[PDB]
Amino acid sequence: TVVLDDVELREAQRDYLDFLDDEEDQGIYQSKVRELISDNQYRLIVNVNDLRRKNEKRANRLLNNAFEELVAFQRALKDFVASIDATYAKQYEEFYVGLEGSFGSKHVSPRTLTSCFLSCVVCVEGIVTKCSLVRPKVVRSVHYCPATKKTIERRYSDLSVYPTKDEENNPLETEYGLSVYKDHQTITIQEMPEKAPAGQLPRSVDVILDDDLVDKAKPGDRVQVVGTYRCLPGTFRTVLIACNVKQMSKDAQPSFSAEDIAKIKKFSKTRSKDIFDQLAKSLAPSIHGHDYVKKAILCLLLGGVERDLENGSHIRGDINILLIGDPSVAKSQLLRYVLCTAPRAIPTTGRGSSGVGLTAAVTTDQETGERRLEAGAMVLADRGVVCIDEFDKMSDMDRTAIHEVMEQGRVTIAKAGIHARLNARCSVLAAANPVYGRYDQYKTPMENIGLQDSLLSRFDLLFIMLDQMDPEQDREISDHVLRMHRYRAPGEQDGDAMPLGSAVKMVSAAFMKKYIHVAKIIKPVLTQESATYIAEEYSRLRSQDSMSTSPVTARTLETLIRLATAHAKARMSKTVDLQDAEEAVELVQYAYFK
Amino acid sequence: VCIDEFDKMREDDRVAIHEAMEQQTISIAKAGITTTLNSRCSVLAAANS
Amino acid sequence: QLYCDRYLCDKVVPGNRVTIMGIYSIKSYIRVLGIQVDTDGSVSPQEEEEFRRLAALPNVYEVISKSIAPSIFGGTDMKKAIACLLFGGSRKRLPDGLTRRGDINLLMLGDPGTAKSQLLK
Amino acid sequence: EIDLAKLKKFIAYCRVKCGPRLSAEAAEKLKNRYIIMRSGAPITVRQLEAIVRIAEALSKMKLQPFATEADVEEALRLFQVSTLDAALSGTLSGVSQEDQEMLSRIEKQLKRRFASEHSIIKDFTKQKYPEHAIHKVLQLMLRR
Amino acid sequence: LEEAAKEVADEVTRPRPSGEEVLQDIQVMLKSDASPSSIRSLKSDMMSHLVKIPGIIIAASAVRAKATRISIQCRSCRNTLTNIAMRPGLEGYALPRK
Ligand SMILES: Nc1ncnc2c1ncn2[C@@H]1O[C@H](COP(=O)(O)OP(=O)(O)O)[C@@H](O)[C@H]1O
Ligand SMILES: [Mg+2]
Repeated sequence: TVVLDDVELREAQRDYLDFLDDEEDQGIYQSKVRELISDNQYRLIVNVNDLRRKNEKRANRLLNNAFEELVAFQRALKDFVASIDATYAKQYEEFYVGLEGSFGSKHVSPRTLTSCFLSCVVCVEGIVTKCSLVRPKVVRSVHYCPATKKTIERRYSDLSVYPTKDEENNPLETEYGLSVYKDHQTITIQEMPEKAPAGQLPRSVDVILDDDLVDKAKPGDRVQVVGTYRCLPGTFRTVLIACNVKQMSKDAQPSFSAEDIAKIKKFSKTRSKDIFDQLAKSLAPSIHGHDYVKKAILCLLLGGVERDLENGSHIRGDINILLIGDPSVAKSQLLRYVLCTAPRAIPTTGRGSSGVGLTAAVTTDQETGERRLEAGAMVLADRGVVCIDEFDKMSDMDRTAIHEVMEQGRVTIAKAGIHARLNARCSVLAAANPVYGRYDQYKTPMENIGLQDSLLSRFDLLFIMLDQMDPEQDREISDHVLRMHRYRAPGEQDGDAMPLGSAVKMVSAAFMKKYIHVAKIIKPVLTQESATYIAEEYSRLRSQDSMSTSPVTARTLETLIRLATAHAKARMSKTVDLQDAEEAVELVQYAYFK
Repeated sequence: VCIDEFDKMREDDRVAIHEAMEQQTISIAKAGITTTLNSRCSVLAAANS
Repeated sequence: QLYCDRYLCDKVVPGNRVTIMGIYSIKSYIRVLGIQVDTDGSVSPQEEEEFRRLAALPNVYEVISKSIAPSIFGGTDMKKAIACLLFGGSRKRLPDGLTRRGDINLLMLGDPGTAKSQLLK
Repeated sequence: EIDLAKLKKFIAYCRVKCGPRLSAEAAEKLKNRYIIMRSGAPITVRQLEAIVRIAEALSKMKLQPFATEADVEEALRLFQVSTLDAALSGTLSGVSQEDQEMLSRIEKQLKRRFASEHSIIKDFTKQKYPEHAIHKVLQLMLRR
Repeated sequence: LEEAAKEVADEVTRPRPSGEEVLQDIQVMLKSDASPSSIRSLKSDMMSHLVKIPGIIIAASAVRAKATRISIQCRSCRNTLTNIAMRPGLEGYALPRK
């Protein structure tokens, strides 16, 4: 029962070796392995379309039967490396093949990863949520039998079972040096939260990483991994075995349609100056007033541009706004607008996400008693937006943890013997009612809620809205409210209300969402004129600081710079403008001065 | 929804009813994805304290 | 117990009114084969005429208030509030696409000794 | 008078058939009345929407596509009965300038005392202060 | 009916691109305009009989994987029973006697 020859494997290995034999051709893969040898790694990367071009049949054979074809491929790779250099091949017991390129049907998402893809290559794109600790997995254990003076081996691979006795019950001692071990980490991927329906459920897919692939991933990373989707031994559980991992850019881009780009460019070139004000009016038209707040919310969505210095600095471009006001004010309604409006947002309560909370947390599995580093709500909002309601009700641990992300944009955790430093750069829109309602304009904003004044320093902007009993103002709001009440769709007969379905001038939210996404790609830079202008404005504000919100400081200066940068995005200007700084200056003056 | 002793809700239920009255929806967050269940239901609460 | 395996599976969330086509089975469960979802909504002329008649009554408010809970004792415009909750407001759609709750929610604080449990029932 | 099932059938029929809107004349009547309550005060924008929904519920009884000023008057009558009920309930609950004032007094007296736990709470309670107000002040100082 | 859907789909789309040439199974989902039978109007008579009923879902499970086609090996003898179909439904498995 000993297999002698596999002609299919023989030919398939030769076909790869011919493909790897890149000397008659441009040398791209021959150079890659040469660079790989210089790199001293043992995992070549491969574009599938090259294989398709050189042999469509072989590439189809590979994708339809990932396992055996890769084994032939790794055979060819090791042989090819040994051809170029035997001793370097002898350094490593094996080599590995990383796939890359286009996959028509096999490029899917965890939502769309069907069971049909079992045993096929698949390029799953998604977001990391959970990561396990790095552990050394034993694959091949060498044992020695002094009684027989005999060496025995065993391979586990996909296959209590750890042998310790000879068949004659001689003791066996494990040659730890000769035995083969490899670091091995497990992570979980989910669909990108922006592009996922609320009706459906999560589709979490488990990924296995080995060797160099182990720590090329962290929780809250947007990645695509190519691997072999497989079942597990026993109704069965299914996991993906990674063949190559890459962290795609989290910014991505607004592809959409060129029609959207043309409409955006047409609208932008229509009135570039009024686009900021027009968007603000159409940002939250269901709520009358708070127009400066709407301007700031727009600034938050567009945000600034991060500056990183020679000293490893990461001077943030994000903007953080806090809103305080008595209950029964549209604060909650504002957040619903932002969630519907923002390109990449995520809501959360004062409690935070269940268990994990705002930032990440370490959770044992409790199914096998296994530690897992779970990303929190804040981490998933990286390079996005987070909306926090009942921000006053934040827990004390979270009240401390918010400091790091607000300052550095990165959360760290060394607890439970588990070491991680995750990215959480996220412009945050927080809101909190005053305690006992009934805000008083005599105490600090902190004293009405309690924030320690570190958070208030951290927040770029703070806006206070009060339930003033002005009959004129209340008439304006109430008349607006009743106008929304009286409003009926053009197609309707004033009769029945909308059906109870199971599913869930003024510009559209979607088009606005498209435009801000396009604007977010824009990278407005500074102008010497505006830089001079704002510097005078800041020093003027320092002069205004003589009068006795927080005093103006260098925090406020950088807040203005991001605000002008955000307005620079709003008009799509490739540089900031005096209009941008001027709009920011009046906005800040409105915030600190009523 | 007739609720006798609405004061005696569960703490998680107390969290959930907030969004429920505020949005007629129950949101359950599993990591990033947060599924939503529609509850456009009137409520007749009763209590003593 | 319903059992959906292929693309039929994952098409629904709990709480939706639906109609399933399947196979009655026992291990007691269903081998479902087709699903229809009540994505919107879900009357004899006599009933219509009666409700047209009843609404036209001038004291339809008062009769509805009195008629609902004569069994219970100690009710004065609480019956009216219970009615208006049952009728409920309009689930308005805002011009920009947002929605407001069409419901009305009432709280009955006070004496647990009073037979409001019967009223809830 | 009307049957239990017949009431249910009417309730479903009107709901599925009629979502009333607000007539402009009824709306402005409520608007001016809403300002009067604000000036008299309490009334909030949430209460304004709640009154609007109640008026729609009232007009839905009569199946009117629009809610009349009389329908608004009916809702305001019921709401004002709830508002008077709300005033005495706020008196019962203590949830408000006077509530703000006594909480400040509680804070000042506690700072005077210090800056058992049961005895402190009982003595504060015996000083004509609610336990919930005491507990709220305790939580705030811990947060602060 | 599924096999009929399989063949007619194949011949209709006979010239598939390379790699796509492999034919995939088809779920012939069904529907009808017939009146749903009340859930209470259900007895053992309609077991293994097509039924259509209304309802409202109370709970849902996660999207899991269940085995349709399986193969097993005799641990000692190496005897392999290949491509064993597992009946659709909420069943377990069936092990050979030897
Ligand atoms: N300026 C306004 N314009 C329109 N509606 C408002 C305004 N202020 C408050 N509201 C009303 O307040 C309600 C939402 O209040 P919410 O934001 O939940 O209160 P809070 O955020 O203080 O808990 C909405 O129904 C909305 O109609
Ligand atoms: Mg709120």
